[PDB]
Amino acid sequence: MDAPVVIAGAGPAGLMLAGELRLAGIGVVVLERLPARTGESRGLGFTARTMEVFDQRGLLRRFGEVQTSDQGHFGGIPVDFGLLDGAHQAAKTIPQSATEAVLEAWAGELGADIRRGHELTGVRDDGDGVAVTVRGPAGEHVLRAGWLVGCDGGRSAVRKAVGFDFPGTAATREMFLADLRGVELEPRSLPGGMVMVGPLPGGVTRIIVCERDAPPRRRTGPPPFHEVADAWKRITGIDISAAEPVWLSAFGDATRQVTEYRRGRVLLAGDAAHVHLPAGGQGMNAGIQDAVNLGWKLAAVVRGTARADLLDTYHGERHPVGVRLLMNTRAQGLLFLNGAEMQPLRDVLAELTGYPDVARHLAAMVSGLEIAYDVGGGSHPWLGRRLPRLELDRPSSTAELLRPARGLLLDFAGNAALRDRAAPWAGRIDVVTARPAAGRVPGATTAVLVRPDGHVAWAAPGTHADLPMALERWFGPAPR
Amino acid sequence: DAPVVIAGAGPAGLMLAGELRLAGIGVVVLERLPARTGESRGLGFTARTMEVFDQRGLLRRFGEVQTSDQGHFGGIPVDFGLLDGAHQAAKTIPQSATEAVLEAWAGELGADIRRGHELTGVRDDGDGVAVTVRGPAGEHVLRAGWLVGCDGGRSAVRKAVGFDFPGTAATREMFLADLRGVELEPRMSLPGGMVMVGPLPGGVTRIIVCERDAPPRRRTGPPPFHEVADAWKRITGIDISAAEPVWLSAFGDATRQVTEYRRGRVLLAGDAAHVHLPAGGQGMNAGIQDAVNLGWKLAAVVRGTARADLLDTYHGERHPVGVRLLMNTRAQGLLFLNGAEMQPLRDVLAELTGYPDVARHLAAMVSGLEIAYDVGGGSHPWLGRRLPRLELDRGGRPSSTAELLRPARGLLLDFAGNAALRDRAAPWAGRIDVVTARPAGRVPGATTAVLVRPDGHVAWAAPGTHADLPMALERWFGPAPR
Ligand SMILES: Cc1cc2nc3c(=O)[nH]c(=O)nc-3n(C[C@H](O)[C@H](O)[C@H](O)COP(=O)(O)OP(=O)(O)OC[C@H]3O[C@@H](n4cnc5c(N)ncnc54)[C@H](O)[C@@H]3O)c2cc1C
Ligand SMILES: Cc1cc2nc3c(=O)[nH]c(=O)nc-3n(C[C@H](O)[C@H](O)[C@H](O)COP(=O)(O)OP(=O)(O)OC[C@H]3O[C@@H](n4cnc5c(N)ncnc54)[C@H](O)[C@@H]3O)c2cc1C
Repeated sequence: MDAPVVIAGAGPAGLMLAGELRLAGIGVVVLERLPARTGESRGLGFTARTMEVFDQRGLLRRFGEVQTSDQGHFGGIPVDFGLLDGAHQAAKTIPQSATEAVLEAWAGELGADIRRGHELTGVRDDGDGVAVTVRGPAGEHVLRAGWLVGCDGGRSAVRKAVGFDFPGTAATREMFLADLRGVELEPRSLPGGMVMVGPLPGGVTRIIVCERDAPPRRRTGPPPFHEVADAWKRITGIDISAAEPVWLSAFGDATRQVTEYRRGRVLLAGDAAHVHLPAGGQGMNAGIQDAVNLGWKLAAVVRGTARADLLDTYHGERHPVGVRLLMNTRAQGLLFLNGAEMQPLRDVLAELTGYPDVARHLAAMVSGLEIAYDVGGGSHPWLGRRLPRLELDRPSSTAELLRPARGLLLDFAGNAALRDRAAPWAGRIDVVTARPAAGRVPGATTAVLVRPDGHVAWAAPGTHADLPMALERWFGPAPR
Repeated sequence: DAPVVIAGAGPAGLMLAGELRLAGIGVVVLERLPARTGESRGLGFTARTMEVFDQRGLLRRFGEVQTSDQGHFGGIPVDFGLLDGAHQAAKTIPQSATEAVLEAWAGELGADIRRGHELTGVRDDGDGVAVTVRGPAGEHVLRAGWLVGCDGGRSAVRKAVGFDFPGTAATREMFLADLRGVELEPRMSLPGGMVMVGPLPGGVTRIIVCERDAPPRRRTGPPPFHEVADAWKRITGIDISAAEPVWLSAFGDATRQVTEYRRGRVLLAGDAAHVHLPAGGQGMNAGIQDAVNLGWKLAAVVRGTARADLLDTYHGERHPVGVRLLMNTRAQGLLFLNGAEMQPLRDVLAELTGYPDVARHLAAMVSGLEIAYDVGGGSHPWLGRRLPRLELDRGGRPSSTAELLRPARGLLLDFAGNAALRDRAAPWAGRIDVVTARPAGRVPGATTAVLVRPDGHVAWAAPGTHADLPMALERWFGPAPR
């Protein structure tokens, strides 16, 4: 055994997963094909939920001051996100290159074995372990591990070598993205195609080129600038061929998702599990959020404290999130790429987005705060959902207590009787008697059991199963 | 020869002819077809269309009409009951029956309806119109003050005056088949295309075939049934080739609208003015409602009582409505025809329909109750909008605003028995009816009086209208020395 867990890929997903595992004292080897981070800006910022999970690991202070923005929108149609509490899109200026840099520094200091320059070329499941063929700076060797996780992007080697079913719709077009230095472009339903224009920090202009009736090309592959410039000039009639390319990329509208996130001792996360239209503002957030769901569960299984059905909750909870992720990205794409044939439907929708019922509903889709797992029956509003950041009188917060990434039993009523019911699971969770003071708290909530990912598994009152059942379910068997 | 000539005796033509006859305007209607073909086409009509029929006492010519709060937008079910009076009506009554009601009503009102007469040309003589028609005898020329084109989407009148007809061309072809002798279940998202199945009274089944990637075809005749059956089987897997076809037809999704509803002394109404994807449930309702807007205004012009800007309010009011019409049908059409590539958008919208704000909005678009004309400034809720039917205490007799609007003359409703404002409307006596009556209340706020156009829309109301009553009266019912 070279490590309990091997992760292929050091993007946002793999790096977050490595951090989540290391927090739980698990040994993890990360295989990254690239010798360094690309430094691609890609998307700017991340959703409210992603900001919340960073805060749960004390990673927010590492970005400096982030700027919130309730200026959200859906498929080009402007929507107010302030109508739903805390759904504000955030970090609108923080590029993925910076987020990757923060995460890789975080994983490394935690003891992640990040081996850059190593490419996964093969994998077989021994049933009781996984054999991983690797190509590194010396040559081709073989690592073996308890579990393999594929966080190796949309072209995932792991996915193909294990034989995951990857259904969906193929690409119907090609689009261009270009960050440009040296042109004055104004932030804009013309024929020939659609175009988006926006500014970036440091005098950089970001353009999106979606020409009408453009064919989907398999790329290696950064696009040649002149090909992007001619596509642009064909649509807008503005010559930009004398600009300076900061970064160019080509992408398709292909959307696919693995039928199962788990095959034996091999799991998938991020773009490896779900691929979709990159310019939709959800991908990185989905990969980081997949990693936070799986990390503490995979950790418990390795330690042997987990119940036999825990690891399967990764697929159980995250696959529906992925389905809804593809629906969201596909729907927004239609309102974006298609020309005037989609305009009447764009208009009808634009007439509905003023109604606060609609605004809140669309905001919850994008922010990712609508995410609600099935964790059992109960009338409590938090059950299966994220625990919102509460500030506790003890001077700590729920986000701060979740930094070690262990389960929390929060005791608000100072009840000695339920603290004794939790006794067998001592060492697996922390019992914290404190007073909520932030503090959106429903009805007469006296206690709440919080999963390491921040999701509420149980809550008094309003949960069918009682505390010992919820504890056994999410934190494993304990002789009683 | 004729004060007005209408080309076409479908819903738009017949309704307009009736609206003119009510005003005493002599009108000749030209219909190329010797007899009705018997196309059921659509079933039922919208709430607003029901309301305008009630305004002329035409509802009881159908029998009893059945309302339904079960609305739909692009297939997605919507509760129309959340908006008062927006219920779909007559869901069993075919357009052929509605046409038959309107023709008898026109004929009894004195309308000169000439079937077997096809319009072939028109020159606008600056102050008159010369119409060339080929009837039973042969070619002959009619001279008229006004020619209204209600001759359908392939309007000969539109093409002969040179209206601009901008829009989008057809992208596909689709079939309609009224069949007998097949047991077919109504569906509740296939590849190869989509399909609709619905029952029709008389054990007749109605199917819509929309095969994926079918090329648009311009054909004058009906499609052969073997072509509709082979498309159907390609999509569903069910063989219907042994069916008996009542009616077969083929349509495209071309949507165009004339830039101007009026060119000199030639006007357009119905599919002549705006064509779209027939699957939306709006066309006939829009055509009939165009005819109601134009009729009384054109009558005022013929009688020389109209203000010089009244006739242009036909284009002014009905063109934007026609734009909404193309948006509505096209948006809905996308939620029907496109296969699994539209499904994510269908799903999202389906989640929103449950919100009463949304349901009410879509219900207004489809029912026609959203229609609001710019008639002037004011904070009064009814201003420029349709006057809802109000039960009234007429002296000591029960009445209704619908009943009062039957003669198709303007109304000044006095709720508070005020004879001061009853003298402000004195000059326009013989043009409107001043009615002192008491409504239920249903009236918004402290409404004391309301001026109603012959088409049912409120032109002025006290309080909450910037203009004065004499100003509003001059604007809609003509100049009067004072
Ligand atoms: C132009 C653009 C704009 C975007 N904007 C946004 C946005 O605003 N918001 C948002 O949430 N998302 C956005 N995204 C999507 C986001 O960038 C990706 O979804 C995110 O990177 C996915 O994380 P990942 O770790 O799973 O995949 P990856 O980032 O691709 O990480 C995969 C890593 O694994 C490595 N790898 C691949 N194969 C192997 C192998 N065989 N062996 C070893 N290593 C391997 C790769 O080198 C790579 O570094 C955008 C994407 C694009 C292209
Ligand atoms: C399959 C189908 C289903 C539909 N379902 C619905 C529905 O559920 N609800 C709804 O509101 N609408 C529906 N519609 C639309 C509705 O049928 C039309 O919009 C409606 O007929 C428009 O009325 P119109 O008078 O302007 O046109 P038309 O009904 O077509 O009348 C035009 C008349 O002018 C005559 N004409 C043509 N050329 C000449 C000429 N040169 N000289 C003299 N006369 C001429 C024609 O013979 C015809 O009688 C449907 C349409 C189709 C095709």
